[PDB]
Amino acid sequence: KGNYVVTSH
Amino acid sequence: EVQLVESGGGLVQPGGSLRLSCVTSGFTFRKFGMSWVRQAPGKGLEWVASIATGGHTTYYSDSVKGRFTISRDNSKNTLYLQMNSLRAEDTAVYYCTRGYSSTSYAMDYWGQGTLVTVSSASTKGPSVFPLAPSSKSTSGGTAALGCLVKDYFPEPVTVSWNSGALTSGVHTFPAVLQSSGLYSLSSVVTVPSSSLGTQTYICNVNHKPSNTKVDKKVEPKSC
Amino acid sequence: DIVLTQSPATLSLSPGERATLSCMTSTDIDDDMNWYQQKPGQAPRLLISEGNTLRPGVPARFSGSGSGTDFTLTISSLEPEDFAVYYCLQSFNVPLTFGQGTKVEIKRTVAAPSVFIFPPSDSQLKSGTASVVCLLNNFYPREAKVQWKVDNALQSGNSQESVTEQDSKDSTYSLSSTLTLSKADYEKHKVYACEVTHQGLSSPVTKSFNRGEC
Repeated sequence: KGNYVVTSH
Repeated sequence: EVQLVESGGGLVQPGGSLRLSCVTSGFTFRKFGMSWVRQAPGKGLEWVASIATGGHTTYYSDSVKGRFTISRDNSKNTLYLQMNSLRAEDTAVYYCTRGYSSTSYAMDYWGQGTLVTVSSASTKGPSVFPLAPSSKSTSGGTAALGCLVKDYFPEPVTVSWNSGALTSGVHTFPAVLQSSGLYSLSSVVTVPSSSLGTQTYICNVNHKPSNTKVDKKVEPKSC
Repeated sequence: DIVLTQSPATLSLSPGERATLSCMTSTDIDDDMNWYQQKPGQAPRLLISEGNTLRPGVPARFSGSGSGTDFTLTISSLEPEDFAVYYCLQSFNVPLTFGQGTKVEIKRTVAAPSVFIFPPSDSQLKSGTASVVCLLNNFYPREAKVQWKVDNALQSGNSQESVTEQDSKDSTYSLSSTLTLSKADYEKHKVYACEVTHQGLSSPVTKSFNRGEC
């Protein structure tokens, strides 16, 4: 589930 | 408003490399995730890679992992795809795309795409062969005739009939890629059988990559 | 990887009718389903994003429903511009995966093909190859089977088919099938035949020629 980043943090 | 413009595509040999670019306008590029998606000829959409706003975090499909590298330059509004060790099956239109939200790569905007063709074939013009109307064409009925445009590379070719004066009843088929790595296609037209002895039917074939321009008159075969 | 299964692959309908398109996933993806429309030569267009959210600018007749494993795109009443291919996309996890597409095409009355067979030209034979071409002209629906026969022996593996898009005027398809043989192999047989099976034909139609005839 939701294993990804779009906006770097 | 929002524009995504791809460049850098073209023809490459298996084993070769290309680098695609996509230059964007109409939004603050550094605030959006970006992706490449490709579409092989006649096939559906396939995600290739994605990159986060900062340009460090990246994601790849298993098909391209280790061969393709996605990167971005936020000061130039530019997204890149470095494509190494290319294979025939990487042939496709490649689209630059924008993730629609700060948390999703689901694409809202798409570029027009850039075509990448991976093949060991050399440029070659077609041979054009008549598909002659049958001598048994029905009296007062409808006949078919055409041209076989065989063994050319790369796409595309264009075919018209009678220099564009004949369009009704014409069917020009999608090319097929043969096992040789060359393409072939057929173009046909149906005409009144009663016209076969008096009207002229000429297919005008142009293959620009090879500077091949051929007009072939297609007529009843004499016996 | 999550598999998206779109059905039916082809949806045949008329302007004004309701279109229902299904997309099923191999695992629960909550509501992270997205739907695209694509026309020939054009880039896809996003219709519906995660949460069955209708995109600004997209007509109200489009709507998404469902979540979890079973998703639906509904077009309440088809406009002519809606005949196109539609793809679903999950954005729940990487790798991002698409369904294989549903083509919404124009339904019309049954139309049998006319059928024509063409021998290889002498000029092609001169060069060492023989292509035999069978044309199926202006038929509907799309399902059509071409079987090549050479002195009545059924062929396999040595032909390729291509098909046109639905004709803008009469909504029919046309198809070409090409049988490719060596010149040597072409010249050890007499009778070349194309047998066409289509539901508009009460029984299959065969067109044939004998090598060396007028």
